[PDB]
Amino acid sequence: LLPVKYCKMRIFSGSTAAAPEEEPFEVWLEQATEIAKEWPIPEAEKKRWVAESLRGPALDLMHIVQADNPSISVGECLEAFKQVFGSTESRRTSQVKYLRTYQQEGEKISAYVLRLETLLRRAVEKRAIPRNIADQVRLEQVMAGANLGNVLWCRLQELKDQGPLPTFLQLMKVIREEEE
Amino acid sequence: LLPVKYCKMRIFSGSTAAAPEEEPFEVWLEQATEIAKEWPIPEAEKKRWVAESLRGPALDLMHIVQADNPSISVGECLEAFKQVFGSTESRRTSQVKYLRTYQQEGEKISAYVLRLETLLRRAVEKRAIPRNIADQVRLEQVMAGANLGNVLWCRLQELKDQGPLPTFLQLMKVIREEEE
Amino acid sequence: LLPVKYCKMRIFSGSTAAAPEEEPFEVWLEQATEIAKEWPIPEAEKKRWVAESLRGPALDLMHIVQADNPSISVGECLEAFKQVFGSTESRRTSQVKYLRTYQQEGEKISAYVLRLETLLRRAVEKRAIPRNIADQVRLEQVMAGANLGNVLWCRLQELKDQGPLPTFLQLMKVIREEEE
Amino acid sequence: LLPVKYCKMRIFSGSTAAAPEEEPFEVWLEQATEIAKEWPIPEAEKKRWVAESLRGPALDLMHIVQADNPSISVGECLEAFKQVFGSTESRRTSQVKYLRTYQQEGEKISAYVLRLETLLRRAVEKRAIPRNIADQVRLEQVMAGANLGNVLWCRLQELKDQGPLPTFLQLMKVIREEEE
Amino acid sequence: LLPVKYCKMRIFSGSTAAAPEEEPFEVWLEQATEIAKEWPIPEAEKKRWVAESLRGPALDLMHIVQADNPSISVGECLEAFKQVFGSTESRRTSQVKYLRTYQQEGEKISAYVLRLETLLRRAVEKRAIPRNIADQVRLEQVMAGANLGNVLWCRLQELKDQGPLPTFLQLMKVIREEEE
Repeated sequence: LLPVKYCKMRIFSGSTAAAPEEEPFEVWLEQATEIAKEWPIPEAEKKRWVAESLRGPALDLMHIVQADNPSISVGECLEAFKQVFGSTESRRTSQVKYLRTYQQEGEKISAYVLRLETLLRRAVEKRAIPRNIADQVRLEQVMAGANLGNVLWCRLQELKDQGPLPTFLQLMKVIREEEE
Repeated sequence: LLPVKYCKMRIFSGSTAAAPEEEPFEVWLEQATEIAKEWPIPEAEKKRWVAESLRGPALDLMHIVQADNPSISVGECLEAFKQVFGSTESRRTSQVKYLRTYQQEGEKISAYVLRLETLLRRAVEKRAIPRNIADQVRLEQVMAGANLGNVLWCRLQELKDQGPLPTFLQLMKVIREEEE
Repeated sequence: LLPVKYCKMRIFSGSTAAAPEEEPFEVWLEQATEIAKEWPIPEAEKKRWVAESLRGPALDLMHIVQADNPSISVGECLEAFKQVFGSTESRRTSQVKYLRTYQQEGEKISAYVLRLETLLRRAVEKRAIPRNIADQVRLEQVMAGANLGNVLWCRLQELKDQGPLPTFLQLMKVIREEEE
Repeated sequence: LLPVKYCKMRIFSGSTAAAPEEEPFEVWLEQATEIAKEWPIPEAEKKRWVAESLRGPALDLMHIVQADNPSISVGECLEAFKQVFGSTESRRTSQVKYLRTYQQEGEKISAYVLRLETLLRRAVEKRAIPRNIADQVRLEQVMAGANLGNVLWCRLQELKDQGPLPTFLQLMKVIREEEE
Repeated sequence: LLPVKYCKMRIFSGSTAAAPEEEPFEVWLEQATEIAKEWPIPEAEKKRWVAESLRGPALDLMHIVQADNPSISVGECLEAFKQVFGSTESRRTSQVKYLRTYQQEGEKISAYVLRLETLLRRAVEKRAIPRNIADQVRLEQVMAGANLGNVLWCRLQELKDQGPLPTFLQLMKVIREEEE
């Protein structure tokens, strides 16, 4: 036979002693929600294919939750996982971490705005930023936090004046022209 | 022709000092009973699929058991594995191990109460605790074994006197709201 | 699409710096003898599937042994592997290692008689014990080897005196009852 | 039970603290562009298999880009990846890196000219070296940067004086005839 | 719905600092020549399955070789790999490297004679040693290069005087019996 390419199931544990093959919880929750919502197979199998992706403390929770209610849906199992493992960030601490992110790692301007944007996305899920200015606070924090050249600095400020508040892909296209 | 998303076998070994990817026995027995009862495959291949999850002392038991009776069923193999490796606990010993279990130096309180809830389920399956007092022995064992940061100590002492005591998911909802 | 469990080939090497993913030779020899004896495929292709389980020094032995004789059987290759890598136990080191093996460090008595039984199979295949008394030397070595009290000793001695010499499974059943 | 030969998905992550399994981005982009262009599967499942090769910061860029515009093509995702992680060399910096690259302590002459040729290809793709003299700057940089042992310096000076100019494989044939 | 066995593709890299999974080149070339000769698919598929076995410097050679001539066959690619990485040794150098090879400072005598026998096969393929004296040079080179002592020295010199000299497997049996 011709060779097989394959992807591992992403495994989650909740353990503080996390292995290199174990993901952070949000990555696993995307896989688990795909199994719950998008796979064609019955919920009596979807319970099992979620459990196969768990080991250690997080697998114990799958047992605890089914012991409390054998009739539970997979979606409601994931609500229990969200309840337990969903992050402890406050509005204050998400805002501080978003504002005190500052190109320290020698990043390109494009790489810095990628890292920053992960925290901005988080802050917008917490509603810690108004969605109607999420683009403005991106420009603000990039212009505060990045070692800009003037030719890009004035181009961002022109877009800020004109009203085309960049989406992340628009801000990237604008950064592409000056960074290349 | 395309990548197949495929899943890790749950390895077991029976050694005290097990490797980081090797499961506790109860989790392995759940996999092995699925191979025994549920898979469509012929029984000569069921033995193969059981044995290819074993390593070290547990694989040696499979060899011993097969050598004394080549005609043995996979069900009677798993009865031998239960009879060797299965948990030995009783009413008094399970209550003691539960009540003796305190918060370890590296544990966050939310992780400790999750670990502790597994021990409570163990004790309830041994009929060592009546389910109708499980909430009491949660709050009390948490308060006896963990440090509670003074502010959560007051909140759990309030809840202990409140009347309607927390279920585990609600207790975690509270404990996460103090982990922030 | 739907995931299923993959089973990794058990690679062997004979290297002194053995990797965690490399089995001890006896485990590999079971896999290789299965490929030799049980697989339906032609012997030229059996040589290939045996070779794909080897790397480093043990793969070089496959090349050396084929270079001496291209017509060689897989069985004769495995005789060369047994010669080179199989353990050098004598009828006096097997007996001493067996008889010197006590229960240790607070092992479960069941886990001890399992550990002990692996050495008794080693000694019986060396014919370093008469097969017709293997159960006798097992009972005696357990009674000498396991630190004990209570009726367990009395029950084993009763079975020894009565004449119903236990199989390993019957011995294990009795040991669990007094271990719990 | 017959084994299939398998090939692992080359994972990428974009962290500067990269793990030993993770490729440089240029190799990952060759896999990702195969998925985008060649595989017969619909774009939703193409996006899934591209994303399933990612871990950490690179996966965060995929999530950001899909959230910022769900209508985006796979090719447009890869354009975002090219911008963020693709190396921004210049005619100045590439010429410097090429000419600066001398033979390390451990490199044999063939291993050195192989490493060196990768940097020459890099520089030629930026038009930093005219293709019609690429071979000239190869032989010259070999002589400038190699610690050619005694008679190798004499032989390479005769080869710089050859007349017609070697392609890389012809230069390798010559170097390998000397190498002992 | 079927669980499956997996064999790892033998990755090669050509770095002198080779990682623990990575083969010596001659073993990789045996895999790549299987892909070139024996697999039924077109040359475009063959090129891909060869490239997906390569990592680091050796993958860069595959890019260089294809970029010079996209019309190249996989057979001609493997000739370029043989030329760059495949060993070139003369009769003088193969004789010297066999004779200069002593027991390594932490090595066992049994591992040494197996390591040494690989170098004898190498030297016989260069026609650097006549096959009809290979046994003589095995005993002499073991005795010259190993930290021998005790009745092993006596038994080996006895075997040198015996008339018909050991085969490799018989010499290993003797050295293993003294290893105990």
